[PDB]
Amino acid sequence: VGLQAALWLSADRLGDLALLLETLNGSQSGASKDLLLLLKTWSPPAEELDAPLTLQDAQGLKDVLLTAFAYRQGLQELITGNPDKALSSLHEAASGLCPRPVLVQVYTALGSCHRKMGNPQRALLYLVAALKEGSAWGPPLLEASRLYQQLGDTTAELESLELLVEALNVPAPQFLIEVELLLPPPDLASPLHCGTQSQTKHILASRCLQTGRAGDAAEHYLDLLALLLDSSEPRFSPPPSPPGPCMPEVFLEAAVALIQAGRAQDALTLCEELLSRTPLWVSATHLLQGQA
Amino acid sequence: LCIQVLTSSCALDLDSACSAITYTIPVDQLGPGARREVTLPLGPGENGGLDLPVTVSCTLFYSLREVVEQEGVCLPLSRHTVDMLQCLRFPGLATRDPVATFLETCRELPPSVASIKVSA
Amino acid sequence: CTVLLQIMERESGNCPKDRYVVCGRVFLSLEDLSTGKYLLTFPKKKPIEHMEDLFALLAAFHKSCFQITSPGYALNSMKVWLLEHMKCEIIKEFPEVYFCERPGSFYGTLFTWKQRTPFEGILIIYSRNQTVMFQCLHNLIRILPINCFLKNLKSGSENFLIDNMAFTLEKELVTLSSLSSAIAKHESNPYRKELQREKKKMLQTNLKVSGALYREITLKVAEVQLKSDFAAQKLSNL
Amino acid sequence: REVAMTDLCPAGPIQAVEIQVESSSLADICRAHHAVVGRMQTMVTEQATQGSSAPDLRVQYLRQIHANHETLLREVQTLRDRLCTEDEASSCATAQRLLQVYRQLRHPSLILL
Amino acid sequence: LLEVEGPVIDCDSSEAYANHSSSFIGSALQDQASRLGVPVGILSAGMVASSVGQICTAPPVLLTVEQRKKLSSLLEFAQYLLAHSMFSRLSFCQELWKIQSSLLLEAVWHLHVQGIVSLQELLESHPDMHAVGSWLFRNLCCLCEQMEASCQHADVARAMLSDFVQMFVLRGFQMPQVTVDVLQRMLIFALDALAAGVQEESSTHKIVRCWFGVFSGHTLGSVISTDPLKRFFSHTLTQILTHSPVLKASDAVQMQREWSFARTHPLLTSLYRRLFVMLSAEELVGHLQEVLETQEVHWQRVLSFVSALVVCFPEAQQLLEDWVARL
Repeated sequence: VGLQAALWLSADRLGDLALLLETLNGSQSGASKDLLLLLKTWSPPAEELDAPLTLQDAQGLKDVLLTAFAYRQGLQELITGNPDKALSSLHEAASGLCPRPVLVQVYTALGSCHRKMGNPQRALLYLVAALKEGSAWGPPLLEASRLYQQLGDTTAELESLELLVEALNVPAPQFLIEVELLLPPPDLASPLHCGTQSQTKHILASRCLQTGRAGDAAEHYLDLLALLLDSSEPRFSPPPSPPGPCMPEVFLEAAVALIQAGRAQDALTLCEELLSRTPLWVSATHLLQGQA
Repeated sequence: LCIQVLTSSCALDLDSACSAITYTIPVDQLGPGARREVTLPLGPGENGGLDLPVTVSCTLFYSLREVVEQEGVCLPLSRHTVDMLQCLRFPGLATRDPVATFLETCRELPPSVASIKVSA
Repeated sequence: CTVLLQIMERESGNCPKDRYVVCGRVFLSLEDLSTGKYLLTFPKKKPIEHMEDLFALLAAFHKSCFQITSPGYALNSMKVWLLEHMKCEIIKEFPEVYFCERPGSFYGTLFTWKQRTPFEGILIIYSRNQTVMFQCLHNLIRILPINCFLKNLKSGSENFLIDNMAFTLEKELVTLSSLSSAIAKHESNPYRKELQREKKKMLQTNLKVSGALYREITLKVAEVQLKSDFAAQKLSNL
Repeated sequence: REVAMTDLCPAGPIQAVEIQVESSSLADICRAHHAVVGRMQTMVTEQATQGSSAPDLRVQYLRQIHANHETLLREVQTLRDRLCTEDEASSCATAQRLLQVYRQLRHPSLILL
Repeated sequence: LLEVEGPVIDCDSSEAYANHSSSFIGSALQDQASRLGVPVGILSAGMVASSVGQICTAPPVLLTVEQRKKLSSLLEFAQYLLAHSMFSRLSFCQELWKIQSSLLLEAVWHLHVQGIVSLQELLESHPDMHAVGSWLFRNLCCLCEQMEASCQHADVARAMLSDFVQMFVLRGFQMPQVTVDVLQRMLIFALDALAAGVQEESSTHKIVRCWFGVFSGHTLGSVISTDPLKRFFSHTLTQILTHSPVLKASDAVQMQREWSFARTHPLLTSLYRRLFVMLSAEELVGHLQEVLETQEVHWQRVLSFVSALVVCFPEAQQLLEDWVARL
């Protein structure tokens, strides 16, 4: 039953899961359509007497299901926009088995819940806890960026994104059903999604350009665009992406920031290079070339 | 006689299992010139570990009742501190805590120097 | 017997104030014990409602203190190990104290559990013998996570001893600085040509220092050397 | 070991003595130092009576000592702040740090004049 | 306390003037921090800083009646907090510079001498160094305005001013750019006070007077080793020379009569005398030859300087004529 529910919880068949557990426990537990009461109420039977060996036992599976299901429930309630129902289940993840990556993600998630509720000073505690206990400290810095944006402290927001950029550079299993199997790959909208260095560097430079530090923003733009164009030797940097603005718009933003910096010859060279490589963006190319 | 051997001092986070051991012996017909002798252990019964300095303090208690508010008096005889220098043994001139080992099993350099200088 | 409470202060090195108090007088007899009334005899006297019974068990029994660290999981198995596997009753007047009611070899055993940084925590076992302590730790380490590092503490927790060591060094280095500061205070303690020579004679550098002041400070410092040597032996075993 | 230390005193040192204690165990060094300093503390109190006037020391010496001390002091103080705010840890490598700041001082601890 | 607790002072933690015991308030801090999920050192430091703001507001640099009593009681509480490991120093310095206007220089000197922070830990824990520079300059100026209201207040003011100058000259010669800039700012203020304008011995002349008074290295040179104090005086000489080279008119001949020794201000005279006290003659003459060879000059200072020099030092007329002949 532990294994079955692991498959169904990895594949999102919670309607079948809760029905299985209603059948398993007494059907007097019939209107308890909640899972996280049925998973707890579910009581494996024995101290596992002198029987054939096993890599894992029902309690070491139940302690996994509860924390995985509680995390999942919490992230769904957050993204669906009920960050008061989160806190319960996202504390029920940490009040249990929790490998310490699951703990870091629970703390970022709770930073997120409190930010949404309008409690920045509580949210900062949880993000600080996550930085401390974790070795994957991208998402905390991201959530802090979003939080200083919510406030206004924009130089601080930008410093957090700088640190995140530095943090995306730095980098075992068990023959046993862990918790890091029953977690999904994170959605785009969740607080635990962090992109790739290219996307994040564009986010930095965009959010710096809007703020008006065009010299710094242009420096970041060139240090981005090099990572797409100059790169042939090392591992390939991921695309900023199809949902995000395409190549030509990036050249355009680069040239605009470069003009604001006062590097008109470099802007001209970029525009000429774009035209050599190849609409609206061509008319605009001529426009920026004029202002140069 | 009331002897009391007080182990290491400076009250800790965790109250120890023995903050002090105390012995009492009756003195009877001591008289003048006479002499009594008592030997006491100070030394490692658990773990092979002796912590120093250890201070051994004797006193005398007189009881008013025994010859026939709470009633007696104590008097303060001497107080000796045992330190390392009295505990060294020069043999040519003439073990590995069990609970620690238990836990290891279930779960499975330069010479340090001190000096002083003193006015001749 | 007569019960004699002696008190000796440690701060004052004159051995000045060694008080004493005769706190009472204890009678026993076999006629008393034969009616119970002072004995502790297990299970029928499970429900502890005279706290002296609890303090007697905490005094007689073998005490061992373990520190538990899970460096790569969290630590919430402990209250469960204590309440379900050992079937412990918390004491109401002292809720830091759990009493085992598992009817075999562990019965009577008393635990306390003080958690700190939910990875770290500390367990104290009061057992009647030392095989019961070994049994308890067999059962525990069979329940816990895989990388969990038990460690028997002889002389307090490393968190306490690091503070007790760092205090004793930032007292000592303050004193050894006061040396030089009080010293420096003691070290301090044609017309134009004349004024220049006069001000030279004023600023003739004090190359020398009062030995007796230095001596006062070397005793002031020696007492702190002593405190730190104690504090360092307590931490260099560990 | 008899020793003569020219730059403690301005005229001539005294032909001082040095006790020394080697061993594997830092713990037993802590204990042996405790002992020997116990003794010297007592004898200097007992010989404040006769009043051997303990000659007058130089200043370059004292300031040399003073800077060596006031680096170690601030090191220890920032370590204590880190412990207070749980920034680094309180587990270990701090222990191994403080027991090197200790060792730094116990070598010629209390030259006595 | 608005977010976690529903809608911070010692009154809050101690719960409405119950008692005043150190251990009582310490346990209160621990409990409040248990509630808020903040570590105790940060609470305790922020509270102590808030109470310092309160004390130093409730009625200028110094403060001596009853403010000193309140502050010393608070500080003897801070030492207990430190000894029991419930006081983050850096947090405390940060929450002080948040206040930064309520504070007084006597307060920070008390912090230093009673061993809570040190002036070096404060000044090296402010983000914008320029703000600290201006803050010091204002407070030191109002101090040198003070220490003439009474000989009693002058003792404490001279103590703290000698303390500050000791720490500055110690660090900035053996960030320290802060220190060197503070000293250069003091020099330039004094030069513009004396050379460029009139004083009436009413205001700002007392300032330059007291600055030269602490500068006189009997209070300082006793403690401070005179390797770096020498470099301090040498750079001080060079910085007195170089700044504001106006009246570079090579026809500055008749102005020698007005740069005559008796007409040149007695405080200029005294500072030259004191820079001669703490240095030697022949090294001064050689150093002057090299400096006046190297870089541009303000002639007023150099001319009054030689005017005091030749009569000050014992028979160096021949050694002046020596480098004149070489030139």
